[PDB]
Amino acid sequence: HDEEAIKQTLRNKFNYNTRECQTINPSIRERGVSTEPPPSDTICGNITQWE
Amino acid sequence: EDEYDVKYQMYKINARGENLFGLQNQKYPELEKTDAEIKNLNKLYNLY
Repeated sequence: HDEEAIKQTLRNKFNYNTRECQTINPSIRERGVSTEPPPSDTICGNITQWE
Repeated sequence: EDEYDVKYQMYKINARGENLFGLQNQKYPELEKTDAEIKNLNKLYNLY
């Protein structure tokens, strides 16, 4: 057996185990929100003693 | 040819195994030489 083969032979399924791990990520989303204050109206009031 | 073919299929199963153990497959190569002889027989069979 060659030294390179022995190095490959040294690694074993029980000897080396590979596991793939990922972190859950929420999908990116784009949303547009517009806010506009309540409508305002002009009011004119005249008060007199008789009224 | 059929008898050689049955041995050839086993040799493949043994090879599936040698790779896992990184062991050099000298035995597999000997089996391959036998398989080559079988292949020559198979070629003759094909002609027949």
